[PDB]
Amino acid sequence: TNHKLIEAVTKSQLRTDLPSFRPGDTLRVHVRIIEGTRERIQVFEGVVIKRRGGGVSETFTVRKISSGVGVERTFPLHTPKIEKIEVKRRGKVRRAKLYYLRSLRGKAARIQEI
Amino acid sequence: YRKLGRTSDQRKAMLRDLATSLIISERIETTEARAKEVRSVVEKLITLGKKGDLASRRNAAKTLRNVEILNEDETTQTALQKLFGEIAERYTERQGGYTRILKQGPRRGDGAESVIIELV
Amino acid sequence: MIQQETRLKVADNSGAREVLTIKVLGGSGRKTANIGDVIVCTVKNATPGGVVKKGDVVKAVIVRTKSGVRRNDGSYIKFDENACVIIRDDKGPRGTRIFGPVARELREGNFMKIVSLAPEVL
Amino acid sequence: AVPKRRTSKTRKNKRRTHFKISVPGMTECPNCGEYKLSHRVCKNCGSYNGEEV
Amino acid sequence: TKGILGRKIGMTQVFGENGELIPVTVVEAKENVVLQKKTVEVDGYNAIQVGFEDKKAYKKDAKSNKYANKPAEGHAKKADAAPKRFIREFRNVDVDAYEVGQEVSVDTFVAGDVIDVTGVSKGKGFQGAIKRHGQSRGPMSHGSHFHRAPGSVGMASDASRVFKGQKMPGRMGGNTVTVQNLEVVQVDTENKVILVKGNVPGPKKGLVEIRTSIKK
RNA sequence: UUGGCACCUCGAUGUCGGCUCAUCGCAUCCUGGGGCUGUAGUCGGUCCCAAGGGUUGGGCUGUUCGCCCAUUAAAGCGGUACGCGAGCUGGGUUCAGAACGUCGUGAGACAGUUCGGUCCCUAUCCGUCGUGGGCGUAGGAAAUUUGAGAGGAGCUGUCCUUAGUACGAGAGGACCGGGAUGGACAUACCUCUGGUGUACCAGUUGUCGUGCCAACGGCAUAGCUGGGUAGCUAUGUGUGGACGGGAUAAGUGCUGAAAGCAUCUAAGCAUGAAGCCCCCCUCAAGAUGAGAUUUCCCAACUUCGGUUAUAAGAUCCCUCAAAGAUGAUGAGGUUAAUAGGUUCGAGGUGGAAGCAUGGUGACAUGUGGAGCUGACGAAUACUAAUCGAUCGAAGACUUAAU
Ligand SMILES: [Mg+2]
Ligand SMILES: [Mg+2]
Ligand SMILES: [Mg+2]
Ligand SMILES: [Mg+2]
Ligand SMILES: [Mg+2]
Ligand SMILES: [Mg+2]
Ligand SMILES: [Mg+2]
Ligand SMILES: [Mg+2]
Ligand SMILES: [Mg+2]
Ligand SMILES: [Mg+2]
Ligand SMILES: [Mg+2]
Ligand SMILES: [Mg+2]
Ligand SMILES: [Mg+2]
Ligand SMILES: [Zn+2]
Repeated sequence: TNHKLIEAVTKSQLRTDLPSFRPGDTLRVHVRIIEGTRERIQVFEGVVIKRRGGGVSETFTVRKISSGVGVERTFPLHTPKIEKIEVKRRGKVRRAKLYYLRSLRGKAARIQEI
Repeated sequence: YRKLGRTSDQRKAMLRDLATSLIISERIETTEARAKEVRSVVEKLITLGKKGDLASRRNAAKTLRNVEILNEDETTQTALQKLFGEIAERYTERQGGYTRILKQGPRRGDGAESVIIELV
Repeated sequence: MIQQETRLKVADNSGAREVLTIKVLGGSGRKTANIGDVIVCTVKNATPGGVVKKGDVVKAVIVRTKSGVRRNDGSYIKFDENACVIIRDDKGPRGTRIFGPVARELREGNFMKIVSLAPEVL
Repeated sequence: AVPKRRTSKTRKNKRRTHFKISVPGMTECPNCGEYKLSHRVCKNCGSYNGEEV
Repeated sequence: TKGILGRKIGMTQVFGENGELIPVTVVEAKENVVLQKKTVEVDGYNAIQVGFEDKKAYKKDAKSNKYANKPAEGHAKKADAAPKRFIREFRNVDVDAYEVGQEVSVDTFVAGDVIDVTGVSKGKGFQGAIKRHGQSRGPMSHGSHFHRAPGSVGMASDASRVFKGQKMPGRMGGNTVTVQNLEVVQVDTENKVILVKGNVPGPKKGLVEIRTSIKK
């Protein structure tokens, strides 16, 4: 494992409500956003291009095309800022990291559903 | 890991030659640094032999050199076959520590620390 | 990470298509600018009949970058391109339309009109 | 690049103070009683740790 | 003013109340005992001497620092304590607040305490002027035969020498460093762990000295 | 600076500019403290104190300059062989080629131009940066230390509030005080974002092997390509220059005579700068003035001079890494987890082989988040740290006190 002390101290931080997902899956991430005083949930929907790290330090990256511009949001898996994650679709991919998608668009960028 | 004053390909090749030689003879005289590296390589080969499965044999075949050992019976056995037969059988009940190094002292030519690495 | 000589697309209908960064404002020896930072730029390519012309020295605010930004919660946003919006001294956009997504950090900078105009603020 | 002045015998010999070889780290072999290098097989009798090598 | 000795375990992250990611360093500060109290009367200054981490008792033919030597065993025994690997003096603390042989707990520090962490930085071995002193390289092309060299080390006939404090290649790192105004994020009494916000000097397993911040 | 002089150097003192690294002066560019003002405020002008720190990137030109673009609190001026070529460059200039203009009958020539054109050196001494050994420090040791000294750091912007208040016709708009957040710089560190990751995983081309198939190995930059652990890292993450004290500068005074007045000065007493001495960080008793504290060790011989191996302790040698050029440092050396192996994990990769099933086939699917896996966590004496050896006290004298 990691150092036992590191695991013991950060065990409370981990969230157990999160669903299981893999790179290539389409996720609807419900993010808590504060605009001025007001607080609202804004949904970022995209393909997961990367998952890395372990424990409290684990992160995942979701990619979406907005108005012809690719946008990537990287999130700590156990951040309290994410209200919820929903797996809209499961994608067939042949590798852990989908960096090749960054230079692809349209039909070339399509990922087949499992 | 030790570089052994060789490039990656040369290092890997020499380690294969050393491991096979140790498997064949069961004892070899070499330099201390080479012996310290080879002990890891050989013991991992013994581990594969003890598992005994085809996948392990194929994984061992990647490292072992293709050599022929002539037995007293006059039967010919490959190094891979000796590893997966007699050597694996010997160390079934032993967990690790299949090799030992004995220091012999410096050699005349370059003052290199000569050592004997042997199975057991 | 936008520096001197960095070329940025222009995310507006001001008439400028591509600008080149003359300067990163905000202190002596300041090397790089990211989203929300104001830069001085020259217009290299302009759409014909636009208000802003080629070779005009103008001020712009950075709205998207490939480098992206890190938020306090440890989350990150990165864009496929580096884009800026030509701005007036008041911080209002020279053009009437904003094109493409913009980072929320513009709200912190008080570029409210741009944030309002932008199709998506992320 | 080059020495401005020749090195005197005194200066040279002061420099050679630490230019020396130590005695080998040797102990009497228990089996035969001849000196052997510590942690090495005894060359005379070919024994290490009370066993023939 | 408080002080404790601990070993650096590693770094991790904790999520704050507002969900901000807080980079943290885990320090284990178990087995701290006040070995001696220094006084102005005897020593000329007031300090507590704290020994951290128990070591094995004396044996006849000990060959390592794992086993306490007879001098060390005696010093610890005067405090009625087991021999300790690391011993340090804290001058900041009030001597009266401590008694010899007393255990110093991690709970002495509380969350939100501003602290200064002292440790020996990681060694880097023999290092050139670029990495050791952050000097600029010479040109890599355009005929250059100057890449990672230190540059001119002086002037000419006026001074006919190199001034002391000229920056040259040498051993880098392995230096005592104090990082000031760090914060205690959390104290775990069960695991004897103090969570320090940010990063502290030295390798994992390295000794860290935590003190109440001098500047307040 | 342009010169004058021709005193060291012609058995050689390399010359412009740039690059690298700086270092010093203050006639101060910015920031700090003041006086006067033709000082309303906001801004300025001028002079005094002040060298702590700071004092940006481009276009043109060999350029130094200088002009220009865009900044900045500011874009200071000088010395250091117009600092620095046994540190770098070699564009200009200052060889041999060639050409233009020009001059010369000509060979040729030109602080006129043009194009091209070999920058050597293994560091002896001092100096400097690191890193060991010896001896000393009146017994021999293990730890913890005081700090005489020494080094480091020292910079600033914008915004909000006080306050649309003071001031002002209006326009505009303070001080003082209180907050917030930056630039540049320094330092530690890899949790995060990235980089690298030649004994990690996977895909793939040509060719040659392992008899063939399948599966693998060699070579082709690591063949190439997609990822990537630890470590090392910046562009990444934390932290810092805080708050203060003492004495001062230019100043500003109080009391006050010489000099019945007056007067900051003579006696006396205050106040007063980013500066000085501290405060903060680091080194530090070879500080030969060698300091302090705690603990450990303490016997026999003897020619009575002293010796001795041993004590505490520390090494040799060996397994090593958080350490490292080597020394050194630190973790260990069987009454042992130091390393390797082994077993179980983390992280990485992304679905092994084999077999089965579907397809004419290329392939696909299942078994099965499979298999594999350097450095990271844990456990386990299976292998190696064997057996040994070496060094290392017995505490001088004088005086005073007890
Ligand atoms: Mg440079
Ligand atoms: Mg080169
Ligand atoms: Mg004369
Ligand atoms: Mg001469
Ligand atoms: Mg002056
Ligand atoms: Mg010069
Ligand atoms: Mg020179
Ligand atoms: Mg030239
Ligand atoms: Mg001439
Ligand atoms: Mg890591
Ligand atoms: Mg092949
Ligand atoms: Mg085949
Ligand atoms: Mg060939
Ligand atoms: Zn022998």
